[PDB]
Amino acid sequence: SHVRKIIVASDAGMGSSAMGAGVLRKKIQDAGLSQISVTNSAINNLPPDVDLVITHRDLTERAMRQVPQAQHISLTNFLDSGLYTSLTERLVAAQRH
Repeated sequence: SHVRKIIVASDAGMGSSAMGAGVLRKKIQDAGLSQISVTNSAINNLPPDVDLVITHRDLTERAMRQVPQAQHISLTNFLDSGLYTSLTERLVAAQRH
């Protein structure tokens, strides 16, 4: 049971989800974590095997519901680089640990 799956979800999963996914994905690849996979999809579609779910706070309630047993991270803004940076550092820390 290793956390390696990160998926971003949204209302339609065809807008903000695309950018969130790309940035996170790039950082993960840069960190040499080829073992971690990144994809995006609509909220209505989230595999129960997902370990990490990243969505906008306005829809985090929904994702939690589908899988309240999963780990959810809430965002505030689409380009909130500060939050993205913090989250990335954290995941890296959790990866080693």
